[PDB]
Amino acid sequence: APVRSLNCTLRDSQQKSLVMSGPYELKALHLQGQDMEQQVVFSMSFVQGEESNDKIPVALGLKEKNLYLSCVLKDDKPTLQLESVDPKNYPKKKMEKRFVFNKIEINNKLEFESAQFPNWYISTSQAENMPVFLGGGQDITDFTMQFVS
Ligand SMILES: C[C@H]1CN(C(=O)Cn2cccn2)CCO1
Repeated sequence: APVRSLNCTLRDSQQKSLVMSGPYELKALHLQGQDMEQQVVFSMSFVQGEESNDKIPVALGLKEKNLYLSCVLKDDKPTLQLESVDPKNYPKKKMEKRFVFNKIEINNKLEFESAQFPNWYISTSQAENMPVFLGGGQDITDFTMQFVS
């Protein structure tokens, strides 16, 4: 039947929140109190793909927006982008591979591996207000999820 989706927020293992800074642009920063309304709410879709006990294929769309995180080669490197889609056709169970992350449960945290680019992860910097990026050292790949109404 329809693809199944949950509303959620993500925080990195230094408890940095993710926000839409600019057009098609994600950064991460320490947020608490009133300013937490600025955080991005995801619609996490459970999509078709290779699955195991602790490795579950998802897509990450922005809640009630036709925008998905997407892994594509840019100037010859796997990168993370926000990509616009046809709002009539999404979300769907058979998401294209560039939209698919393997959500991996390791030591009570989550990592989001690119299905398209093995061993490349959704990452943040230790520094405040820096972009969210694909990284596959010195990066944060460990998140926690908060389930939203
Ligand atoms: C969703 C990400 C997209 N960002 C990029 O920098 C993409 N990019 C990397 C190398 C070249 N382009 C900014 C932060 O939010």
